[PDB]
Amino acid sequence: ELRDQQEQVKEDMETKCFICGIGNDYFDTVPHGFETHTLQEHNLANYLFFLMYLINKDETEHTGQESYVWKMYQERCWEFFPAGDCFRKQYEDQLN
Amino acid sequence: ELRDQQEQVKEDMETKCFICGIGNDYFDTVPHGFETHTLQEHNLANYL
Amino acid sequence: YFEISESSRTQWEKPQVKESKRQFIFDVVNEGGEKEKMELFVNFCEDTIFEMQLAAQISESSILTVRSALFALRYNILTLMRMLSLKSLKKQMKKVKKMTVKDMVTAFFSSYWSIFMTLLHFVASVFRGFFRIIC
Amino acid sequence: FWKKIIAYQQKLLNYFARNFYNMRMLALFVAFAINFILLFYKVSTIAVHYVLEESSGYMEPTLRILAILHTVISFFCIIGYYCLKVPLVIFKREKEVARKLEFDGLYITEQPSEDDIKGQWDRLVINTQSFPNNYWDKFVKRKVMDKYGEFYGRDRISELLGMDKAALDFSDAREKKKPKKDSSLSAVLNSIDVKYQMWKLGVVFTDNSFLYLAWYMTMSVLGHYNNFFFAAHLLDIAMGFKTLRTILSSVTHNGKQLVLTVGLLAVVVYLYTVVAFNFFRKFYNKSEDGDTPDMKCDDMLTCYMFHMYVGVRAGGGIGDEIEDPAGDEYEIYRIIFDITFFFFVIVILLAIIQGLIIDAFG
Amino acid sequence: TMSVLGHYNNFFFAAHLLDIAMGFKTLRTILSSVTHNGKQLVLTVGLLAVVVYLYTVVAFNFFRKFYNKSEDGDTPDMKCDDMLTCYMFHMYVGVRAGGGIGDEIEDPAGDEYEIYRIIFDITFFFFVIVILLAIIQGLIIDAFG
Ligand SMILES: Nc1ncnc2c1ncn2[C@@H]1O[C@H](COP(=O)(O)OP(=O)(O)OP(=O)(O)O)[C@@H](O)[C@H]1O
Ligand SMILES: Nc1ncnc2c1ncn2[C@@H]1O[C@H](COP(=O)(O)OP(=O)(O)OP(=O)(O)O)[C@@H](O)[C@H]1O
Ligand SMILES: [Zn+2]
Ligand SMILES: [Zn+2]
Repeated sequence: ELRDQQEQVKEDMETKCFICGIGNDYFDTVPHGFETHTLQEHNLANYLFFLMYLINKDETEHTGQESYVWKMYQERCWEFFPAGDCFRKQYEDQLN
Repeated sequence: ELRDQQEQVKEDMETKCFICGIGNDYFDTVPHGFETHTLQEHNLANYL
Repeated sequence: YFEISESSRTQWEKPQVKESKRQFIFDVVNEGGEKEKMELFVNFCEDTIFEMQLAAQISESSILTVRSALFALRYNILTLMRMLSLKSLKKQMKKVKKMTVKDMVTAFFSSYWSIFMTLLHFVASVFRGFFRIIC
Repeated sequence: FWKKIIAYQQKLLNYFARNFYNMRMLALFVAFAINFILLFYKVSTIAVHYVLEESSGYMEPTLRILAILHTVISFFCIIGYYCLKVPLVIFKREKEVARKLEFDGLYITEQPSEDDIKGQWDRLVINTQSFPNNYWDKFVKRKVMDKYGEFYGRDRISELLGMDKAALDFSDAREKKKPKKDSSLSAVLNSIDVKYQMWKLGVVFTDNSFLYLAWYMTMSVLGHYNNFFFAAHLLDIAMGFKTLRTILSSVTHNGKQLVLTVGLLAVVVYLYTVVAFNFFRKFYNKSEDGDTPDMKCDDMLTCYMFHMYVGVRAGGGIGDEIEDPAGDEYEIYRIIFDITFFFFVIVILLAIIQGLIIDAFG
Repeated sequence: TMSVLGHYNNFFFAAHLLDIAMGFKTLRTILSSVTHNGKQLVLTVGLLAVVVYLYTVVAFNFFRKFYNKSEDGDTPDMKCDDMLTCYMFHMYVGVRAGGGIGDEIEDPAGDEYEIYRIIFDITFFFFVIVILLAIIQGLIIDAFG
């Protein structure tokens, strides 16, 4: 069971996107769709570097989005994280 | 098989609502959605 | 869109952060609460940021077997190429041009037998090189 | 005068390629025949002589005839493989070499990592004139020149792949027709790209199936020196049948875990041996005669070997073999020792190894 | 036919107790489990017979002094002087024994071939008893399952 759980973790990580939770099938319509989604669009490293960038930046210079996210994180609410939706889902009709 | 049935009972109880039978995914769109559905809306204690 | 520092990229690529990310991904996927998934991710982000800031302070204030195998191939195949480079096969073939089907078939077989002996010499040389490597 | 010898060689080449499988079938049948005859091979009695025993009396010449036939059929099998499947392997390897050379420039822009035998050995073939010998695309050289030469130097790429420039211009310009000399021995021999043949022989030697068929032939040859060497040819069924192939591949499927678990078992039995060598040594006498005491745990290596062999094979554990502790001051300690040995070594770790192999097969 | 032969010999009526194996569904499935994977079960038994044959071939050539099986010194009973006898002994007494062939054949301590015979016995135990027999048993059991 322990080995199966490790294998299931790896399979879930290769087939699911960690942030939005959408399936890789919805992204793999284009070649390397899931890889592009996990590298360019939703990336854990990018989110961590975003947090570092907001920590390092001065309050007065935050943009609108940066100030929104900063207040959201100060009050410890995680609505800004995409939940089941992405850019493609948001603009599906216009983009495609 | 007996142990698996006990585990399946517990998993079904944590993932399904007993009264309406709708999946927890349909409720978990909001945070704590399934918990709110199982406590405020559909609760065995409340029915009793 | 924002700016990512190259130093931040290097400290992310440092092995310690890689191990920490292994542990965090395993923990979250195996047992991390779905309602607490984002909370745990933000906590791990803060911990990793502090680990990066600590790693910065701390930091700034086989092939020989492939070599042997290639040499074995080169030497053992050049050994067979020496057979053609001697150029003395022409005098022998002067005799074969006038003799019969059985002997031409015999030479046909002899060529492949020589190839197989070349392969045996090659594999023996590979083994010997491996003994020298391990010793 | 050679147009006949090439035709006859082609006929033999095609015959061997056509009947490669049937010869491999016949070799296995002969392998069963030799080993069935070898099943009536007794000792006769200084040196001991091994003689075939039978009532018919015609088994002995048959054993020589079958051995010679097997040795010939094996050689014919290697020949047939070289006729049939070697060209496919060469065509493939030559195709991926061109793919890497052109699309991502694995010998111009970026160099092989030097830890792969294939990339290092494929450097030789690009210089050879007789390139895509099997591959269809004969102008991969032209494509790489047009797509990389301006960046890396036209003449330098030309020397790296061994091209020539005057030939293209001459062929595009006016030319004449002149009958050739087929008798030219020097020209005929020099046309053979010895470097390309060197590369191809290297590829064939590195091929796994050719190595298997060479090992088969080696055992067939050694069978003449010793007839019992023909028993190794009964392992060919394990390759022929799919289920036996899967059974063998089950062991190698989890090789890393299987090695690690065996190492863990060897460490655990080593810790148990270390405890025994320090505390429980009087219980390891293994001689019935009182005059000569045979101690299996006076020496560290001897005690470890005994624990590895007689303790692991025994179903109950080490306590089934070593002497009973009743009445001794260390009774409870040795009871715990034996019980823990039985639980950890026999019950758990061996079961882990067996489960690894069985569930890999599954 | 068994009913008729029971009159010639009364013990022939014991074969009629196999009719319950047809009457009851679970016993029918248990019997059908063997025939369910018949090809694989035959092939694996052949592989086992080949492996034990290779081990017997090695033993007949190198380790023969260890196969004496007589307590009385006057009459030495050798089970591996003959190829067929050694193979039969390895098939029977070696396969049935849980530990392996080394549980039955004589101890190698102090002999020049000590390490070789230790490896021989350990490999026999691992490949034959631990793996192949487990493969056969698993085939039958999981066919039933
Ligand atoms: N939001 C996400 N951010 C990053 N990777 C994600 C995300 N969602 C899913 N993934 C997947 O998780 C995996 C993370 O990358 P990956 O584990 O391959 O790199 P790594 O951490 O260097 O480890 P390794 O290369 O050794 O597997 C990828 O398969 C990627 O597709
Ligand atoms: N209609 C329902 N009413 C109540 N709980 C429901 C209902 N449908 C599903 N559930 C789920 O069944 C479980 C019942 O609560 P839970 O078993 O946690 O409390 P408990 O009876 O005190 O036992 P314990 O806390 O020891 O598990 C919860 O996980 C709840 O989400
Ligand atoms: Zn995503
Ligand atoms: Zn409900």
